[PDB]
Amino acid sequence: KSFTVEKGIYQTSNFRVQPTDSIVRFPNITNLCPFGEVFNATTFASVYAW
Amino acid sequence: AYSNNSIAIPTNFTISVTTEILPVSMTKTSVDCTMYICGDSTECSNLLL
Ligand SMILES: *[C@@H]1O[C@H](CO)[C@@H](O)[C@H](O)[C@H]1NC(C)=O
Ligand SMILES: *[C@@H]1O[C@H](CO)[C@@H](O)[C@H](O)[C@H]1NC(C)=O
Ligand SMILES: *[C@@H]1O[C@H](CO)[C@@H](O)[C@H](O)[C@H]1NC(C)=O
Repeated sequence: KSFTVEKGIYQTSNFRVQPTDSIVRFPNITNLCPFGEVFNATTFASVYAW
Repeated sequence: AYSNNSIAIPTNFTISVTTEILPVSMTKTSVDCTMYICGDSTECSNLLL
């Protein structure tokens, strides 16, 4: 944290190899969850018998 | 056996060698400020700033 460095040997850190690629790996499931079927039911339940 | 006119004078001697151990130095260590706390995370490094 200075613009000038004295003579000696200094321990540095984080030599700035910053990543530039982002990858994603997900399973092979492709079918969509039946949210419409669940939400489209004629009757849901009673609260005491959920 | 103390007395006011009695003395004891040694006749022989022994040559003894003893040992003394004294620590002089310990291990020198260094710690990374960022990689210990927020290891490999730009968001956490920004917060640590
Ligand atoms: C419920 O399902 C029927 C037939 O599958 C469909 O005609 C109806 O539009 C659905 N209801 C809603 C709110 O999407
Ligand atoms: C001390 O020395 C005197 C002689 O000067 C002697 O009479 C006396 O007994 C000695 N003391 C003891 C405790 O022996
Ligand atoms: C001193 O001790 C050594 C070892 O036991 C022995 O050989 C020697 O004779 C002794 N000297 C005297 C004067 O008693």
